[PDB]
Amino acid sequence: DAKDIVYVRIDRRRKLPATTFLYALGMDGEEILTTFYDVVPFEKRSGGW
DNA sequence: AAAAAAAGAGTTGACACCCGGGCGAATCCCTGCTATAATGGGAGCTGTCACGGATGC
Repeated sequence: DAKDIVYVRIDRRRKLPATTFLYALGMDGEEILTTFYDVVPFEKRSGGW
């Protein structure tokens, strides 16, 4: 989309966000984010950063 | 110089017949009635644009 939003449409139907189709499958919750973006650890407010 | 008849008309009975209207008979169309248990549906694009307009917050 022009707004940088992924839109999925099945059989040229009304456009809806791909997050709905992803949640329809087994992958739910933060599993869709853990598989797309990597996570980096950080300290729990130590000296400085 | 005269004077009556095959056609031309006109009918008068004498069949030949040809669809019409009935009498039949033979046969079509409608309608309903069947009693174990039946319980939500199958394609179709999706390889043209572009314009010109109609809804919505």
